[PDB]
Amino acid sequence: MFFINILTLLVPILIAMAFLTLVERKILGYMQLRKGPNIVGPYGILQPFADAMKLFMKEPMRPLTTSMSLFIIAPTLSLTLALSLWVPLPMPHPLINLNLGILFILATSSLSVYSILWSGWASNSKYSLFGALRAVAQTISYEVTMAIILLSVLLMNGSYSLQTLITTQEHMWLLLPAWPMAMMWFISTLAETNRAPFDLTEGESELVSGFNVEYAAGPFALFFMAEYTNIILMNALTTIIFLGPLYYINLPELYSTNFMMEALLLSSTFLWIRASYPRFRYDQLMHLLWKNFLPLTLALCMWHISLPIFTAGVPPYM
Amino acid sequence: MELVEVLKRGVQQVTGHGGLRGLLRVFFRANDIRIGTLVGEDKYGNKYYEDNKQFFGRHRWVIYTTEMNGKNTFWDVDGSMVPPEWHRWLHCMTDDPPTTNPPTARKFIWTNHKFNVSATPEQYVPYSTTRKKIHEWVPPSTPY
Amino acid sequence: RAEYVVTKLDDLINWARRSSLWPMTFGLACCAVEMMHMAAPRYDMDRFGVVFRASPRQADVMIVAGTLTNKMAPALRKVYDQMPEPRYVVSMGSCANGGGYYHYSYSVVRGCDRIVPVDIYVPGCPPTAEALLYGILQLQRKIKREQKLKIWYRR
Amino acid sequence: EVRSVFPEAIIIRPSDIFGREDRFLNHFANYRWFLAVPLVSLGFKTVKQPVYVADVSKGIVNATKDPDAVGKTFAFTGPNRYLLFHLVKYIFGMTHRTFIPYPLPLFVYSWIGKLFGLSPFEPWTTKDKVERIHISDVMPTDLPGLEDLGVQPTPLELKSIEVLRRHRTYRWLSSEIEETKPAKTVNY
Amino acid sequence: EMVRKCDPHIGLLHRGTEKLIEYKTYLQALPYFDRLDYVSMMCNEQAYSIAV
Amino acid sequence: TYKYVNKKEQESEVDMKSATDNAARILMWTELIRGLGMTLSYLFREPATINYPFEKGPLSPRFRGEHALRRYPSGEERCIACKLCEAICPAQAITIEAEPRADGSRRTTRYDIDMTKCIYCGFCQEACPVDAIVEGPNFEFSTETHEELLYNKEKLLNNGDKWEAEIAANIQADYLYR
Amino acid sequence: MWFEILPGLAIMGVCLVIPGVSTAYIHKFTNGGKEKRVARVQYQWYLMERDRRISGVNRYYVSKGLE
Amino acid sequence: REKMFEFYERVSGARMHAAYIRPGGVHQDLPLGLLDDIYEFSKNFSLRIDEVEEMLTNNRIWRNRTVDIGVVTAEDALNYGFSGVMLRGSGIQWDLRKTQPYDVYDQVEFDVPIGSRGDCYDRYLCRVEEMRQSLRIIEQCLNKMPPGEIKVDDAKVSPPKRAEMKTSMESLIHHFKLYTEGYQVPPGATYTAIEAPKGEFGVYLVSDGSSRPYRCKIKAPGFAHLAGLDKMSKGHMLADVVAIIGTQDIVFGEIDR
Amino acid sequence: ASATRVIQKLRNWASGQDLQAKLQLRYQEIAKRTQPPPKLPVGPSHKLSNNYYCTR
Amino acid sequence: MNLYTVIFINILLSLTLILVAFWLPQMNLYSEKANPYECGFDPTSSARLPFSMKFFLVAITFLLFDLEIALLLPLPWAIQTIKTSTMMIMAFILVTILSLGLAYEWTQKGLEWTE
Ligand SMILES: CCCCCCCCCCCCCCCCCC(=O)OC[C@H](COP(=O)(O)OCCN)OC(=O)CCCCCCCCCCCCCCCCC
Ligand SMILES: CCCCCCCCCCCCCCCCCC(=O)OC[C@H](COP(=O)(O)OCCN)OC(=O)CCCCCCCCCCCCCCCCC
Ligand code: SF4
Ligand code: SF4
Ligand code: SF4
Repeated sequence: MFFINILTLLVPILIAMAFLTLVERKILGYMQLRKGPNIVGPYGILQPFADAMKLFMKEPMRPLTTSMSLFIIAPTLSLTLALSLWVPLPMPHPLINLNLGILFILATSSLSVYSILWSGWASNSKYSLFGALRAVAQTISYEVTMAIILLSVLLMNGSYSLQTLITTQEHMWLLLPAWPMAMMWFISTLAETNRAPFDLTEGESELVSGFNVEYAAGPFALFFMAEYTNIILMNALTTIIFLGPLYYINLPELYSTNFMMEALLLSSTFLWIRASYPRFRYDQLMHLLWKNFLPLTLALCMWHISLPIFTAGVPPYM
Repeated sequence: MELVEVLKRGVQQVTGHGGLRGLLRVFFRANDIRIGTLVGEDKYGNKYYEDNKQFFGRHRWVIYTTEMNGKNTFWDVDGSMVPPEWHRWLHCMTDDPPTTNPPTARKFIWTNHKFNVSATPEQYVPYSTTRKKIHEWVPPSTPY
Repeated sequence: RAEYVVTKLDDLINWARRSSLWPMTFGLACCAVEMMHMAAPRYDMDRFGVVFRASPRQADVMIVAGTLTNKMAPALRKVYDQMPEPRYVVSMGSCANGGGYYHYSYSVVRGCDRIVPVDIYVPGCPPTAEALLYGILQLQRKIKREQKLKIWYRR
Repeated sequence: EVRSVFPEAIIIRPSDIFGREDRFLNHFANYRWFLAVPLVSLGFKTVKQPVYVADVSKGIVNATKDPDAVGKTFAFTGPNRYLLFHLVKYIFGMTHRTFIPYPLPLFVYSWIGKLFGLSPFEPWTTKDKVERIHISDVMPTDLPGLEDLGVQPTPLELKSIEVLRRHRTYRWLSSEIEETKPAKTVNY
Repeated sequence: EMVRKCDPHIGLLHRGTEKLIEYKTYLQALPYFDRLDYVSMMCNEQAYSIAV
Repeated sequence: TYKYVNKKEQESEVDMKSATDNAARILMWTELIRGLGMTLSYLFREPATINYPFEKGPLSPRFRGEHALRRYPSGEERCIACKLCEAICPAQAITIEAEPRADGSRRTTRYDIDMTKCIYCGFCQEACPVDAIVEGPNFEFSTETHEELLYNKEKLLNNGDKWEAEIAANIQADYLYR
Repeated sequence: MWFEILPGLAIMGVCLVIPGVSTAYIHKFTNGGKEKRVARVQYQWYLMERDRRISGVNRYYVSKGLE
Repeated sequence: REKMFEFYERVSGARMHAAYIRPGGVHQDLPLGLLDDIYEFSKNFSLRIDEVEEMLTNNRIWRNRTVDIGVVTAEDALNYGFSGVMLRGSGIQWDLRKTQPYDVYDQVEFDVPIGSRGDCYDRYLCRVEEMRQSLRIIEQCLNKMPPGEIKVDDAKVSPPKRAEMKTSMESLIHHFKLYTEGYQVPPGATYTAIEAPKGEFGVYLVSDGSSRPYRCKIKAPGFAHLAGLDKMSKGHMLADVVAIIGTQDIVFGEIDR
Repeated sequence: ASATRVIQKLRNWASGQDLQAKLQLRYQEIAKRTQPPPKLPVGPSHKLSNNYYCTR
Repeated sequence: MNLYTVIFINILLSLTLILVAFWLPQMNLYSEKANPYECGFDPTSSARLPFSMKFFLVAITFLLFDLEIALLLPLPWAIQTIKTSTMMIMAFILVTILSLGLAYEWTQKGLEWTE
């Protein structure tokens, strides 16, 4: 009876992601005063199946100058991980509870890089070597902060188990104690998950389809299946770490129901961004995030250390 | 009110195209349900509704029909339809349709308008309409 | 029955290729301006499942707008020979069909069709953005009426 | 059944042809997907003079214009009557992957084709595609050929890059047929 | 990624509309000038319609 | 008259009220929020798109598209083989070899446009002293092949035997402007 | 108008409730109407492996009524 | 923008390549319902800039992505020959409508937006703001338009009315010569430098007594700006060299000719 | 027209100015179609006298 | 064991989805679409030459801080010590010397993209 839970855990995120490809084309459209898909289905509800079923019929390019082993393993490694990050993600009671259920996220969040490096390094091309290198200085930029913005929140929580925050948020959202953290977290949910106003890695206009250009349809979808699957995690965490919905344990479907209402906004909030702001030129993003967020991070990292000991607010290790 | 006047104004769209078999047809075939004043119904089935309250692109729309000149236009819908008296109207060149300002017939103009013959038979193939401009010789059937 | 299953698969295989066809970020001349006005909020490509992806490996159709010079020609078939091969082509303009102006100049190919094979031809000097849109709706049925699994059964 | 129907017909009898997207060099080239090449009798006892496509095509196109060839049979064979073991060693030296034989009789190597012949698609081998390779044995006797039709045929020594440059790996993707030890040709 | 020296090879769209005006009268060459700046059409016509 | 666009820098000894005004632009990056609300102002608008084959956008009577050879109200092909419509056609597209019709009249045996030529410029319908060659309001005549764009004379009379109800209205609407 | 977006959301919106509400009803079915009874420490594992040994091998049951 | 192609298609026939402005003045007059629509277009376009000029002229990103890019100095632009906007964006007050007004621009009041510190954002503002001062001129060109004629009143340079060449002879002859041969300009040579939005669009005609010309030659503003892509791309990297090209108003038709 | 007066205020606010008066979706204010026919003015020099081309 | 039941799946969900991408497209791989891209031309150099980065110094300061981040991570448990005055101080001492180490580099032009 466990496989029937994975089956109801991976189908309802690959079937959701698919309709984020749609929703990322309509919401962007109506801002551009242009209807998105309307035709293949009633209101574009049936476009990703075309897009999906279209891509698994075209020739997966095996380029002549490449490394065909790492060529095939990166999309295997991208769709694996970002799909595999939903395992401990606690809608109230998770599939797999973990003490260190968030270091599981950080570490596996970092292996989503090597799907972008091994790909563009394998694929012999200048416009993909860059996109590989464009992630190197990107991970170097935020990964100092996806820990401390994530530590100092979990410092006035106790264990790293994501399940504890449902009890930490039993009467209040952590957005109010830490909106500074939640700001920089939002942008650090936006560098990781390279989909962004600052994309810099799949740059259509500079590095055309960077880390992704020698890849044709078959392997190509496994990044879109992974990138738009990862957009929903790093908003699903904000709906756990900062925006705390209602537990009230006799209707646990109230958590999951309010968990919906906010995750779609934070998944629909990213959509205003791409339709609103350009990129950071790849030297600002590391001058914007070692200079402006990194000191401001260490400060609040220090403040939340002297927040409980100043007062009493010590998280318990249950 | 107000919040429901949309609903009360968006419900007759559904219940204004006959019933289900009509509403289900216009939707997947044209992808918009809107009530407008009919002014057309050409030969071979083109309805040509109208609504001046919508903006300048959507106040004149055609609703094609099936059973064109043996082609089954229920999904394969063209714009090389719309014959040469509503083209002047649907494309907003003029202000009145060909019912109250109809054209002049000239006893050569076609009656059965054909769509864009693309790759079927009944398409176009060039000539050299020139009368051959040279004449070689006539050998006789008389040896010597 | 087998043929009826294959006709519907071959009708169902094409629904994806014809709806979600991803044209390619081409350019080269005035004609390309109308493609932008076909990306515009009047005649939306995206409503037809049509999306600009600027790489051929991600592409499903080339739209050739503009004079295909002799210097650009290697870069046009180096690009057509970089897609997978359900690849389609569309020749916007009279500079790309025959070289309308510049048919007799020396640095202009007298047709996109000299070099890449083509499924459809859109005329017009600047064909109206509602005249490529008639073409990439016509290319969208020119391979509704392709029978690639039928002619496998009877073979 | 053509001569008895349409006499005064040209009949070209070409050898086994090679070219880009062929079924001859790109056949032996793709044996590398397995452990090695199972070719019969260690390749010997199979003499082959292949011919390039354009040599055949330029031969046809000139046969439809001469006053000659009003019934003359032909044979488009080409020079450099190679031997198969050295014909394949040339390929796998050109395609720098590797080469080790794995000889067999027709007892099994004609049955493996019946396993791959159970493919609804374009098969990789057949009962008979194995046997053309091994019937392939001939000496030119009297027939007219190319050189009395318009073409001066092309050796395999020269136009083999174009058809095997794909089958190589990076670290051999540029290797200059200056390199690679041309094959041993047998006259007999 | 920093740029030390660029070398544009503009010329991939040359057609030769300084040599075709030579064989076409002043009205028969007017619409060539729309093509030069295909974004600002009338401003070219407005130029060629003054030099004449 | 000239106007400075980026010239305001003058250190006015910025008071502490004008600092937070700047120090809350930063640390809440609010100038961008004024952009997010700006795109939120448009999803709630009516998207200007139009269902193309059912809603074909607006044109005007002078929209020049597919050529056609008009015809007098009593048959009689309106062309008279002048050749001042290829003497002006800048794309060098028209070849109209003619003869006496065997009525003694004067008409074409040949007429041609290579529509892969034909810049669609209007010089031929404004030069024609008889209003024979026009340039109709078609813009849906794309073709799967190159040969279907070599309109000679039979594809181009009967074309004019098609749109004449739709041409003359536009010609009647414009013979005062030309 | 913009209301054409809701299908893409409210079908995505009947797609992320399942892995939350299915994760509990699948636990209760397996765990005997109780919750999964997670064990972070070595004590909560001892109570299980005790309660596993006061019954049939499944541990979501017997209590008082015995002695 | 398509709302303005309908101000060609409603004037000429073609949306984009409208052969409308000929040596013989203009081919064809306006229809009765045109200026009444530019007014309904021009009153509102000024807000659409504000709906974009808001979105860009106050960000960080746009203001940290274009600023200090392309700092091509004043006296080097002229040595390079920009002459259009890549020099007034650096403070050189220069324009061929206040200095060399060719058509009716004498009696047209407007401002020439100038910017100091020319760095791909200061000329952006000079480019967003001459959209305004041109929108200011529509307010004039719509209000004052004398009820006169539309082409040159000289039937050997501008062909006659399509109905005047069916009563009268001479009008039919000149029609039969204008649209076969031409009108035999005299020999000479000129340089009409015009401020297209890119800049000094030039035409070096060289005439002979024939009806054909003898070597036109076209000055592409962009054939000089694209050569400035070498020094402006000094210190700047791949991600903002991509912005320099858009801050030259590049079109590869005028240049590649 | 498709506003229902509760989104006008949102739409006017989130942008920060009034745009129900300065919208870009043309309804009826435009010049219509089928204008009445004109009578263009003959220019100068059509005056039958004192118009020798040698002077002009 | 319960996680191996989750994650061997996702390899197969990826591995089963890739075999049905190479063996169900009907390909035609010959020569010129396999060769690399560079926007419609034959690439000049060999795609595998020294890149010569410019953020080389920041990559190391990260390489040092990923330790320092790791060296912070036991704070949620350290507060559950009985002292909570050396944990107080020594947490200030670690974060402070970092910012001192970060501010020195910030002034000596470390994170500035040599050019
Ligand atoms: C295409 C290439 C793919 C190869 C790379 C795949 C990467 C997979 C993602 C990486 C995983 C991140 C690191 C996981 C570490 C374990 C997380 C953890 O700390 O919790 C483990 C948990 C016990 O921890 P805890 O719960 O805190 O203890 C209290 C009891 N509740 O419970 C456990 O004890 C379970 C710990 C073991 C789980 C490890 C999963 C390994 C999966 C197999 C990987 C190899 C693939 C198989 C071979 C296929 C060929 C490629
Ligand atoms: C009571 C005593 C104790 C109290 C102790 C606490 C003291 C108060 C602490 C105050 C903290 C203030 C807030 C801290 C975060 C601010 C971060 C910041 O300063 O960003 C600055 C940065 C600009 O940096 P700079 O390079 O200098 O650019 C200007 C150059 N002229 O700005 C940027 O570049 C960022 C731009 C990125 C924009 C991306 C768009 C984001 C989209 C928003 C999503 C909206 C929803 C929000 C969701 C939140 C998550 C729940
Ligand atoms: S056909 Fe006309 S619009 Fe198209 S590129 Fe040529 S000149 Fe420009
Ligand atoms: S100008 Fe008119 S009448 Fe004369 S040949 Fe041309 S089309 Fe015929
Ligand atoms: S419209 Fe212009 S280019 Fe086309 S045929 Fe007529 S004169 Fe020639």
